[PDB]
Amino acid sequence: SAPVAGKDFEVMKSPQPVSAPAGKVEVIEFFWYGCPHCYEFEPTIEAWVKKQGDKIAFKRVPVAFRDDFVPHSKLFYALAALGVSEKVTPAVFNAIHKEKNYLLTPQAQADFLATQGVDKKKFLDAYNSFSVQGQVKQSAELLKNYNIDGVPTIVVQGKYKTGPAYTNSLEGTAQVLDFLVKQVQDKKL
Repeated sequence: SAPVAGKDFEVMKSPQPVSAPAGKVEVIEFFWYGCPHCYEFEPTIEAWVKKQGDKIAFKRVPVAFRDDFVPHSKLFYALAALGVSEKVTPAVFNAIHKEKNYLLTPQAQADFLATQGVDKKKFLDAYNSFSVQGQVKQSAELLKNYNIDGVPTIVVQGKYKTGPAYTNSLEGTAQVLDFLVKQVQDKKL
């Protein structure tokens, strides 16, 4: 059955500006390294994004629901600043969820990433950079702008939100996302 508006996805009363160009559908994944659903969803969203390719503009935004997890948002943007996000991120998820290493401090992050081939000094310089600080503050602003209260949350074209909170299953989130993107492409949404 086709997804329904209000149950399987939410039409934001205040849509946000989309960064994707014309011809591409913007897809934003609000996630948290420590959220088990986000870890469980990673392979699904990765494959789906790669399959879509030039049809979408995918980005992730880290979420720090409490102050304790701001270091995870700094980690996200620090890995991006170093250009090693795609490579070491699976090890980051594994460290948090399977090795009981929650990577909650810059030092623990640096040590672990050192075991993954990342120079401690370069990573810490990125972690404490003003640019990463600004990106983290911006990610909090976006959490507010999109009215995100849970993760993982998928936002399509800055207007339609979905996720396991709406679909009760990660597969359901994927199916709704694919539907939403295709609806936007056909100009039906």
